[PDB]
Amino acid sequence: GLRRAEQNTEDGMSLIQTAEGYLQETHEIVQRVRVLAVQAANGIYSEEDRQQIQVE
Amino acid sequence: AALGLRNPTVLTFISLSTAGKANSVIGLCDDALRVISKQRADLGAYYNRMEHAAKG
Repeated sequence: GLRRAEQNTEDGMSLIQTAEGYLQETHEIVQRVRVLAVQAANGIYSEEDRQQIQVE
Repeated sequence: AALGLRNPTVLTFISLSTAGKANSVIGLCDDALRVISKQRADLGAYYNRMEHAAKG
C-alpha cells in the first residue's frame, strides 16, 4: 500500500501541475487585455480604433 | 466590390476625370481602408489567438 500510496501522490502531483499549466495561459491572456485596456483610455483614438481594439 | 471602388452590379468603377468626384472618392478610400483595417485587426486577433492556444 505504501508503494501504491507513493504513486498516487506522484500522479496527484501531475494533475495539480497540469491545471496550473492552463492557469498560466489565462493570466497571459488576462494581462494582455489589461494592457489593451490602458491604451483604450487614451484620448487620441477615433471610434473606429476603439472598435477595432474591441475585436481582439 | 466589397471595397466600394467598383459597382458590384453595374460592373463599373469610380472615375477621377472631374474634380468634384475626387473629394467623394476621398470618403470612399477612408471607408475602404476602414474595411481593410478592420479585417486585418480581425486576422491580427486570429494570429494572436493561436499563440495563446499554442503555448498552452
